[PDB]
Amino acid sequence: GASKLRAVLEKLKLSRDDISTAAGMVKGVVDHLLLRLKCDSAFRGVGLLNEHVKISAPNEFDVMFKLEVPRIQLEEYSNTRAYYFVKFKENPLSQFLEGEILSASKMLSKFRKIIKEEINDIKDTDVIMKRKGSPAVTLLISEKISVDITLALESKSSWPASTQEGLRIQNWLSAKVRKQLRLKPFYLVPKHAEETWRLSFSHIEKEILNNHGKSKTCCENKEEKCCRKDCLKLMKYLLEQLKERFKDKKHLDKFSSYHVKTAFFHVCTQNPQDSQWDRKDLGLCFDNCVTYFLQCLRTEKLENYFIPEFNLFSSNLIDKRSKEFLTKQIEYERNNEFPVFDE
Ligand SMILES: Cn1ccc(-c2ccc(Cl)c(CNc3nc4[nH]c(Cc5ccccc5)cc(=O)n4n3)c2)n1
Ligand SMILES: [Zn+2]
Repeated sequence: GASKLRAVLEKLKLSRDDISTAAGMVKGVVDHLLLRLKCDSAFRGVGLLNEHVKISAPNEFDVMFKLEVPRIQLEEYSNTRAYYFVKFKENPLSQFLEGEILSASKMLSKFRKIIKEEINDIKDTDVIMKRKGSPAVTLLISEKISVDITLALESKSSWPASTQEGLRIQNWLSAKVRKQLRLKPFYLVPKHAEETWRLSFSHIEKEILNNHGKSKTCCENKEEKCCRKDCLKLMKYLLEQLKERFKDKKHLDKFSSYHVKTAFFHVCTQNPQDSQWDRKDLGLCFDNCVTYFLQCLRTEKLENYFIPEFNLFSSNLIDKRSKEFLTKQIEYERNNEFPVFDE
């Protein structure tokens, strides 16, 4: 229970601090790519959004480039609630226009082109490009260190209608904090469902996790140490280890860490009191996460945290057979003190 889990977490800490010069190298490579991209006309206002994608793989990094687009006209695609076309009312991005719709594909292509020419331009460190919508471009710094650069439109207008009932943090973080978060911009990233774009709130997880308690002083002193971050880390690591166990099969290909995050923040809404995440109760709180996740698999309901009407576990998205397979795997694990945490 709690002791075994804390040992898993200390192991993860020793793994992650594998000389964190990888962070400095990716910082440099990204600062160079941005330095070149801001020269081109189609990419004048590009920037960093603010970052690890895997806990078991401290060499796999993830970075997002924002590109502000004012006076943007969003058109929902076929009742999806999640995908949109980008339109306009001269234009800097006139190069990517196809009719009135803004082509993700043309945009991504000029992006990749600029980045390929500039990685060849750097004759100091070894950087290789691989092409496979999101992630947009994946790069390899010198060996084993991989960086996934994504491109996003940024809109500083109010969030689209589909998110109205979403971000249900009022009982936990507060109504005040929900309102101030919704005043932050929102993002769009290429993703096929068609030149459809998809809503993106990757900047909100950081905001919530850095200020995560109902008490403003949570995790700021000895008496108020909670285990929320640790439970999220263990849920990410649980899914990652199961996916590694079946990497040669497709059984789990359709589950991702964002299913884990969605379920975790639902449990945070369910369990708003800091008293329900006491550090001492790690084993219990984690069990709370697992059970909830299991319940979502069995009921085939996992609402997206921002667009509640979009079901991430809909039968039209993930197979019932995959959902039962992961159900059985997770249940075995919880019944056996999670041996998968051991490689
Ligand atoms: C990566 N993928 C692949 C498909 C989608 C996707 C599918 C449907 C919708 Cl409706 C959306 C809407 N957009 C969206 N949903 C999330 N969920 C979190 C996870 C999270 C939850 C709660 C608090 C913080 C973070 C991260 C994130 O960045 N987003 N972005 C995104 N996403
Ligand atoms: Zn805390």
